[PDB]
Amino acid sequence: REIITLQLGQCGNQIGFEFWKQLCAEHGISPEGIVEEFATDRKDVFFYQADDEHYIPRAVLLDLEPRVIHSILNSPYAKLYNPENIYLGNNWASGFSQGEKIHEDIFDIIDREADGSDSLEGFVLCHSIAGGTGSGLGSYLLERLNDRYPKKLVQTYSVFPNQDEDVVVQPYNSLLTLKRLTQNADCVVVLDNTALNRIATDRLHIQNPSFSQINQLVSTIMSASTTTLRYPGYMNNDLIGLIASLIPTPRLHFLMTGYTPLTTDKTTVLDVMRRLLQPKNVMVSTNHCYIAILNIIQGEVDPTQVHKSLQRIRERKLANFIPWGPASIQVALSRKSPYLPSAHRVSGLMMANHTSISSLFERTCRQYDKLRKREAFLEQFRKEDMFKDNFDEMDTSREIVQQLIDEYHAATRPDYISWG
Amino acid sequence: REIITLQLGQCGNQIGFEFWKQLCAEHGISPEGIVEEFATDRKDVFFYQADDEHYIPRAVLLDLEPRVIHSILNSPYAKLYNPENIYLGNNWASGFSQGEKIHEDIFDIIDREADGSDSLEGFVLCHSIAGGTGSGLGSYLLERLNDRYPKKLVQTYSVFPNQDEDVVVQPYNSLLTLKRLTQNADCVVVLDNTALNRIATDRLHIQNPSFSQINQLVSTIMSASTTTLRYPGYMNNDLIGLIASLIPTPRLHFLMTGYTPLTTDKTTVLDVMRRLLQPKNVMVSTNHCYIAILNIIQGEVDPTQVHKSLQRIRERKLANFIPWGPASIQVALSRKSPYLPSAHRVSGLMMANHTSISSLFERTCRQYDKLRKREAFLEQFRKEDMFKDNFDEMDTSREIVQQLIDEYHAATRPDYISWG
Amino acid sequence: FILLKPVFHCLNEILDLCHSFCSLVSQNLGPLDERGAAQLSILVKGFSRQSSLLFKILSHQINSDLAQLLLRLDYNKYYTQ
Repeated sequence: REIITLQLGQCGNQIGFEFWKQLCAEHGISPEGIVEEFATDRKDVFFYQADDEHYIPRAVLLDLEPRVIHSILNSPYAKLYNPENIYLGNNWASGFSQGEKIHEDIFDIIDREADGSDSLEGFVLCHSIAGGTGSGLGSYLLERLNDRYPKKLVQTYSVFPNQDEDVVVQPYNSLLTLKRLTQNADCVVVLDNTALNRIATDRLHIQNPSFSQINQLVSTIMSASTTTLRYPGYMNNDLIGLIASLIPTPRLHFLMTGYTPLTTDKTTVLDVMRRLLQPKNVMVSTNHCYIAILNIIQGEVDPTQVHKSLQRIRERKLANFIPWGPASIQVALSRKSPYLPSAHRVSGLMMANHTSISSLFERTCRQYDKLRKREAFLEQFRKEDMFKDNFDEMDTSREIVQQLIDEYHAATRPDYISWG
Repeated sequence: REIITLQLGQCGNQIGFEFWKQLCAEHGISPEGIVEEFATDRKDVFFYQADDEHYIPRAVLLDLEPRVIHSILNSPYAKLYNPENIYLGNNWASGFSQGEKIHEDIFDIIDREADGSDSLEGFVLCHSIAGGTGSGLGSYLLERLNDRYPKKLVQTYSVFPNQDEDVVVQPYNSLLTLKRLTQNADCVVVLDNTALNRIATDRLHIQNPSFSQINQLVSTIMSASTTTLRYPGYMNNDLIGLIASLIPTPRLHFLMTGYTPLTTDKTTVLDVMRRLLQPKNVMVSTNHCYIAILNIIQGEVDPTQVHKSLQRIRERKLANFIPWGPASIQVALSRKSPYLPSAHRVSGLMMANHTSISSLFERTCRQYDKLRKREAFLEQFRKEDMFKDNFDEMDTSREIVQQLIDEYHAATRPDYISWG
Repeated sequence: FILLKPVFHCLNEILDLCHSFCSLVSQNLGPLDERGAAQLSILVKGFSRQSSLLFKILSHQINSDLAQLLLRLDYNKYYTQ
């Protein structure tokens, strides 16, 4: 069933903008949405079909206090994305309150697309954690969608912000978003600003314009993560089928990423698997262990060697994991597209459940705890206090995220059969 | 299994460059690495196979304070050697310390090639003793490889520097390198700058540009020493199978070189053997004896005469040796290649274990001992002092090398059955 | 492997007991101990039994069949038990 992408907030809209541009170039689509003359892909999930070959994506662009959405409009791709579905603070509470007044009209925008599609599997949010306007509004909308569509599933390509720690209320904002995401989000794919910046310093000399260039890295991850859906295959021909192996237990639904040729600008499958398993290719910054690993390779891949490759990776034992879960790594294949450069003919990605990300969550909980004892930034703005006089949703989030940390470490323990 | 050559330091990179260029000309390879149109050989071991007949050697080129590696890059053969594996003082301690900080990335470069190969037998180092940047870094890397690859073996084409004795810290540097080499190297093939310079004066009038021309002599030795592996044969179809004959006891693993037509620019096998055993053809500068000798002949060699030649050499009794090991000499054969000049149709080489090299080691130990008493060149640069305050690894190296000297002379003795 | 009777006639019941379990979980979102717990514990033990049995059988020696083992051997999960 077709997927709708709910890109919201300035940062989220930037990355959804480029993701759709990336899939425009990758698929047979021109900047006006027309089928390309030069042009074997299952485009129906991600791109609505118009009568005159206008392949308009099912993007819902939500703007609040718009600045960069005007720049999105004055672009060559404005005709590409025309569902005509754009409807007009740096605090989580301010964003939540601003969303609450316009909830019905944005949800009627949701309804129109849901009705227009033949059918609907999933809501994919280009969400920004502690994103000022993005956060709060995204948490509210996340709480709304699951209620009205209980059967349906929500994925979140959360760009978790770690910039070496400007916004002073970041731990507070991120803490509340994580409570909403932990109980009201079916899946989350975690990304890290510092991790992508460190990769940027590695591959290039770019330091100062980190955001603009890191957007490309995020776009590559996001497209590669869906390529197996976007192109037919033998297995994982649907989102839920892919997602099931990745998330073995509901609480632990946060997924790390990695890409073998970080400098994608022949290599055998044995090489690309091992390259992927070292930490430099990973894009995320007491024993610790994976819960489950999955990998997809797109290229000129020999078939008989893929099984032998997994044999050899078992012999290498480069990925150390002894979790409660029994899920072993599986080597999957997807189709590299035509019309775009084929540099590094074989190129792969991994998506995995790891206990290490608990550390990144605990860092923002640590910042929050210190800030909470100080009460240096309660913000005390009349919006803030009137919305939350008790200031106890912060404590509810603290206990919920602490449960998540304990659950991660319990998954590390041998006895996650018992309650975690 | 395929061999990877770890060429490091300015001098080491120069000789590895020339060696790979020589094997390009010898094999069916162009400066662009494409198979020659004009072109039976085992190119698997030394040359990786690309899909488009790009025969890239498994060269690891390590540069430190690069000057000549830029000259290596601006060469016609730059496309020939493209694994894209080049990663950016005159003191051993400075080189060791500089190596330590970059050890992980260069080792990842090692890993990638070991992985891309179907399999790996050996690490062949174009090492430079007392080579400023080359030494220290080579000793550190030598210490790392054996630990990470305990089963695997390391050979060192050490160009031992004798220039009639500018660097004032040569004995100290060479002393530490030999300690690391004695305990952490499976094999060493020793070459001498004065010896090759003396041969240069012999065969030609070249005196001032010794280094540039001596590179060719070194390259001839290096290529001929591997020809039996590069070209299939009835015997010695593997490096280790050859190495066993040459190194009889683990400590005494330093090997003598010789070449029958030093002026290689018809001769019977009897003739080339009795020429080769003479000291002029030798390329290196109390009773003394060989431990074991081996000869490989490449040319228009009659088969029935080779055993008669070995008989004749046994009567002719040039090589005088009464070691603890029975190994005297065995006549081996390799194939002379096509497309290159066949001048001196029959042309031969010898690898041997000789006790004479103890003299050359003891000469640098003598220089070191005198320098140590004078205490004239401790260097005592803050690098040198902080890295080595005790200055006792010099003494550890002195006792280890003194053990090696005593072991050589004990090998001369009739009773190496007792501990040496 | 449809030709050989045992492997086929055991993988089929591996799938069928999973059908029954899928039905049991499908019944209710509320916790079910109404004899479901009893047959579920029986199910996990039985499925472990037959899964380990077919593991022993897997371990013409075709590359596909023998290589498929190491996916599960990654954890050594059933052998270790």
